[PDB]
Amino acid sequence: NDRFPPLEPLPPAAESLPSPLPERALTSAKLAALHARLNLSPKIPLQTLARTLVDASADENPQFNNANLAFVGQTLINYHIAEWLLCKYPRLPQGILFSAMKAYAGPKPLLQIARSWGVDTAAVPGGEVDPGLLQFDALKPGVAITNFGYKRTELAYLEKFKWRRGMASRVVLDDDFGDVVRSDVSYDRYGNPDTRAAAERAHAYFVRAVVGAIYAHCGREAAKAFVKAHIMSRTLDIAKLFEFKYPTRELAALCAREDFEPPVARLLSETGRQSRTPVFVVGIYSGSDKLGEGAASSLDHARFKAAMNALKAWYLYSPGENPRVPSDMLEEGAKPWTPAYIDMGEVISR
Amino acid sequence: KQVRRFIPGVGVQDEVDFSKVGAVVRDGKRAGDLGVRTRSDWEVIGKMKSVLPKVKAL
Amino acid sequence: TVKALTQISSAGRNGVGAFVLQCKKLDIHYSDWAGSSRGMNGFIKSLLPKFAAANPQIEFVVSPRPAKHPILMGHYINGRTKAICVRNMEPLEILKKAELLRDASGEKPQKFKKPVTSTNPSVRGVWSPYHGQGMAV
Amino acid sequence: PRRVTPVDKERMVGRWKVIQKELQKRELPVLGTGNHGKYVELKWLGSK
Amino acid sequence: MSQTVGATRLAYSRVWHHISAVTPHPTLSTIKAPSEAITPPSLGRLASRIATILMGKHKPIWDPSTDCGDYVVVTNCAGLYTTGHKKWRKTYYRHNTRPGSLQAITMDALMEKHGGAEVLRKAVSGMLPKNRLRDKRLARLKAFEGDAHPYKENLVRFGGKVVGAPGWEEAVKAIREADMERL
Amino acid sequence: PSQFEVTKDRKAIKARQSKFLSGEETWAPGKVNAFLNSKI
Amino acid sequence: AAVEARNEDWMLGPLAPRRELDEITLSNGNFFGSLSPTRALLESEVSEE
Amino acid sequence: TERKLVYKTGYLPTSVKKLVHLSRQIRGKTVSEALVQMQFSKKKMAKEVKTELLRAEAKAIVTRGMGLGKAAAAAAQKETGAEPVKIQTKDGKHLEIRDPTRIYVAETFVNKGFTRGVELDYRARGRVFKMNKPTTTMTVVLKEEKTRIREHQERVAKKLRQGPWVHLPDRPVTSQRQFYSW
Amino acid sequence: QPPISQQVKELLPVLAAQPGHYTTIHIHGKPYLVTEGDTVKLPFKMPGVAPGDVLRLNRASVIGSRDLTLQGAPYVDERLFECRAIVMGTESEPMRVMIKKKRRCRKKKHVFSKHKYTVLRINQLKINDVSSL
Amino acid sequence: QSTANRTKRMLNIPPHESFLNVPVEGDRIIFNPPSSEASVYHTPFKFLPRSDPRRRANIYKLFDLPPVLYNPTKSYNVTPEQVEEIRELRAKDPKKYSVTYLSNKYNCTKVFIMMCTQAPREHQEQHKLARARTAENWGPRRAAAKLDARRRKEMLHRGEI
RNA sequence: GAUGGGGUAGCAGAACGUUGAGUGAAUCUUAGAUUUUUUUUUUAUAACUAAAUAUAGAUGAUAACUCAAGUGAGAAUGGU
Ligand SMILES: [K+]
Ligand SMILES: [Mg+2]
Ligand SMILES: [Mg+2]
Ligand SMILES: [Mg+2]
Ligand SMILES: [Mg+2]
Repeated sequence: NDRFPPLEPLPPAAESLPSPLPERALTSAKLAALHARLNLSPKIPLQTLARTLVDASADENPQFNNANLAFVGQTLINYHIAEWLLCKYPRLPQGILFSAMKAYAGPKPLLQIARSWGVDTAAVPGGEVDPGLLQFDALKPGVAITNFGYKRTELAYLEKFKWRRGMASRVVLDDDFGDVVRSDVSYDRYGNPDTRAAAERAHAYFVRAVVGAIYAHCGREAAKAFVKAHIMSRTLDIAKLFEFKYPTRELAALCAREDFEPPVARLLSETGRQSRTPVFVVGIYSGSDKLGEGAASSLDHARFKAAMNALKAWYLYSPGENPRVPSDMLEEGAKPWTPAYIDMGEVISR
Repeated sequence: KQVRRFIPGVGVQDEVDFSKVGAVVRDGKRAGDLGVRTRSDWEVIGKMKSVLPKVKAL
Repeated sequence: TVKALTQISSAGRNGVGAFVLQCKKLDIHYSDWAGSSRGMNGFIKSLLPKFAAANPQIEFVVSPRPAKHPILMGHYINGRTKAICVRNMEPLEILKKAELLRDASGEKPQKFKKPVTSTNPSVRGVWSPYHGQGMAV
Repeated sequence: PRRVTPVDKERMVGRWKVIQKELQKRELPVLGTGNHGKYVELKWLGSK
Repeated sequence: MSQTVGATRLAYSRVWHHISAVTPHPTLSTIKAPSEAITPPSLGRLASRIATILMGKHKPIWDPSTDCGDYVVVTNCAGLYTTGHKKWRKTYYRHNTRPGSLQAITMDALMEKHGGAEVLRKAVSGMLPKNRLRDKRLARLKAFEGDAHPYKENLVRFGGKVVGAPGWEEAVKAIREADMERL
Repeated sequence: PSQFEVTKDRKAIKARQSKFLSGEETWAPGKVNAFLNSKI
Repeated sequence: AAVEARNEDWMLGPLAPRRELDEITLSNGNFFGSLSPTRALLESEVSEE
Repeated sequence: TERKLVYKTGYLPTSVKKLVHLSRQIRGKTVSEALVQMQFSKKKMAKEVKTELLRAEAKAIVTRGMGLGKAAAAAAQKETGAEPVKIQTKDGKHLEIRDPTRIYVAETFVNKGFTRGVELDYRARGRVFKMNKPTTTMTVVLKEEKTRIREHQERVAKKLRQGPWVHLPDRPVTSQRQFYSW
Repeated sequence: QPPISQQVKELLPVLAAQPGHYTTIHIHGKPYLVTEGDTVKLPFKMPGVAPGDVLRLNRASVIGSRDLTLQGAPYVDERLFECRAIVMGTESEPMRVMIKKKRRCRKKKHVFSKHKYTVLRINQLKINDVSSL
Repeated sequence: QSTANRTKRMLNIPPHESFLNVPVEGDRIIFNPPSSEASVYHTPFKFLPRSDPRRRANIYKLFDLPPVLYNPTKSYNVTPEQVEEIRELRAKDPKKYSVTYLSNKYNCTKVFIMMCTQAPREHQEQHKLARARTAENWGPRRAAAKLDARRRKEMLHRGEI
């Protein structure tokens, strides 16, 4: 009214648009602060950083939306992480290589990366909101980013009748993280487990787009440094992603494959036998060498725990903490490439 | 390495990296004098629609 | 047979690889009628223009608030907020308080107990009686 | 230029336009007390 | 904080140590020469070493509040070593609060009823902190008169050799050499 | 309380209790507790 | 009583009590939704002012 | 989802220290079990608590619509041969709830009201003391058996969430030193 | 500059090759055992540092791994290692009140204390290759 | 104690003996093998690729085995023809020719008999019910102690124990 | 790279708070003034942020400076 003039001058036909106009991004203090917070180069204008916040659920148009920036960005993150993970841990099983990829570039960590940048989400997408807010519609689930994975013919039978899928096929048919492909309005309601996932998906697409926008404007090297700084800088204990079934059987198959003599469990030290909380320290030996050590309260648990540590040591072998990656060659002249160790695959046993 | 700092007595003192060594303190009565990126600087960057990274870099 | 657990995600370490200033917004509420806002009005005219230019990663929002003391309310990335009442303070005192909001984090104040805080394991594992030379009572 | 009220913040977030519809749908006042009058039960009894 | 981030399981585990009250102790003996004169650890000098184990003060993670103590099996308590004429001249007193009811008994008369293990429990008890953990710690002192005890399988071992046995030290050095064959 | 004479309001709530328990009538939420615009 | 009756309706929803079938309030002896003769006829003497 | 009735009784001519023991006897019991204990109690206020507990149940059924599914519930038990629900109260008492709509005494406390009167105690040496005749009220919170079946499932889930007992727990070393002691 | 010992020149590559490394830095003489990624909370307000400054620590008494430990007599030579931190702002404590009082004296004198603390973040801890030295 | 500083001194523990022999007039590197459990990132030399140059003599070299606990032996006493008899008997009378009877008859491990043959579905469901009826006679104290033994075995394989 | 730092009787300086008053026919308030609470932050006997509950347009509240005091209570076998 007369006492309360509008704070932001906007035309009358602005609350109906799916998202704010491009020129609106040049007068918001949230974007200019979000641009300087991430130390983005001046090559990336504010109109491009404003397009990385408009999800595909708030605007259906191919342009004005984050759908195509998120795709190009997802490819860079998923690629730079995979090559770094294989060069660091060249023996990781395929199953754990998907959970480690998902632990770094998955929707969950990206959601924490988006929240670590001070990005506030918008209530409902509209042209009136300032472009500095992540705007999406969690109610609409008809949004899906194009993935290189294909749909499985037995998907219907897979979920209903619990058909077997297999790991070797997930590299081609499934998505990058091994997941299966294709797995008025009243706001008087509460949050839903689907909206919780849709909101998380929106944050993930924004972080990917920021890497895609950096690539288009600043080039390849700038994008790699961004992924290396914000995503790869995170810490993850890969040893905790291991779940074993009959480890003793797997260790025997490993020793049999590598020609190591049969493993023998030996009681290194013990105390408090015939007590409530005994301790049995057992070490599995291949001849004279000591493969793994395990200390538990039960004689059997100590032998199982020791077998897992022997397997973890094999799969978690790392040539170096900061190893060279194949991508270092395509850039400016660097040292000649040296062949990297290539493991022969995880052990399959009974 | 220091970051951009505003000194009340002197003025804004730009970031300096002593590893590659420069304490430049720009004082004035207009945003342009301070040496920071203003709204006008952000509008000339948004009108450079022809700039593009070289294909080899991309 | 190794099965991967899909309930563990990486943890971010601000300052490693990249640094993000926690203070993402700063509200500056003044009053044209209140006498206690005399210094804040001077800080907004002589010290805020330069303090806002030196911190381009902070969203400054200056809005009036008549019939109320002036406050500096900073919003942080972790969702928490810190508000400081600068009633009857001189301009340079407002800048010393605005510097406290920038250098501070949203975390609640805590007593000094331990200097170092680590999430990575020990380079030398924790002491174990059974992995040593033995002890004879 | 003026004080930022809870209504202005809702507009920035986008929620305001959603509130206008629900309040108008339920015939509730938007930025007013409505056409209802003040409490007159005690007034009619001679309350001072 | 890294130094204490890890598995603390085995640091808080209860170790079952063993010592004989008759075996000469070159460290806890006051006669250090000649080799044939080295005596066993006296009552109070053995008790002071045991009270340190019951408190877990020999560990680098010791905390007075946490009960990080260990077990101690003391054998051959019938031949408990004592100097002077303590055995027949030291008196233990007891009162029940009722005037007249003072009970006195000599060390030798207290070793005829409850053996030498009771004389050792009284010494270790008075060397422990007087608090709510004194009875838990003192309960982990399993003292026996002879060489027989039910914890011959609980005693800490290294390579099958009980600590204090003839060849336990060599069995420990052999396990640490194989430990060095790793990055 | 046990000696207070039962008024007409307490004699009416004892007949309703026998009608609901028996099954003649079916209980339904009140509609005149308050005149809200939401009507929910 | 209406400040508390409007909060139970909003909250209880389908379980809202049938207050009209409740006993009288011993404070005044009025049934639910009923006034008193002195307050329905306005027979209470008022001041000269 | 859960019905509830908070009923404040009338002014009883007794004290809190006398009626407190009668409100703790009916706590947790069903309205039926409580009415059988007040009919056979030697206390003079058990007859007043029995009439005030029948009024609460009359309002719990007419206004809140509690305990109106016995006929429907009895069917599933016998017509379909269903296994009734077995729960355990917070105190540990085991129950077998065949009718989830059965009314029971969830909470109950006693408050003190106005002073009934004042009697004068004339002692020796011409001394007079005022004796206050007390007057207390009781408040009972009647709920259905669905509240007890829900509170039990929560307690069972809270016990299955604390994990099992491990032999060698990883207790923390809560002391920092700028060196390694091992 | 004094040449490094030959015994240190043959075992440093073995020390840097192991998986993990720790160091005991000395700020104003006080030690702090840290690792790459740790967050040091100094018990004082470092003057002249803003959130975002990068420091270069040069006084390290011990740089060691699991089995190998490099100890300098006064300190380890700066050329062998490289440690850097980054200022993460300053933090404060809850105001604690001390009441100074004597028996049979009504006066209770109050002391209000609220100190600030600078928070660092060890972002780099690497052992240099000394083949050239 | 009165203050936090006094509590720190009473709870003091000195550093290891090796860290007390500080050098003089130079820097040195000492061999300090800690008395602790090594992690899984210290790969043994047997698991290192031949190309990896990090393989090297023990650090000690730069300056009998313990008792057996489990040494199994594999035996193959069942010929292919005997595997067809196992499938006939098991499917003919699953109650008389249990996996224990056939395990003893053919001198085999009870597991192997199940690898080559399985009992009929009806007999299997009868086995799951027998154990289910035994799990309903347990009280609340024994049914919770058995559920912990099943979770401690699942936590062990997840690296949590 | 200023100097100084316990305190009774006692002396001295500097401030906060409370009640009323002037500027005040002023300022602000259903876009929520005021709400004995809780909560948050700030060198902090004080105020402030937010939340919850209720509903006032002045017989409401109030910054700042100033004026005047029936102005600050674990202590009087104190009084109600
Ligand atoms: K309030
Ligand atoms: Mg008389
Ligand atoms: Mg002094
Ligand atoms: Mg008094
Ligand atoms: Mg009195």
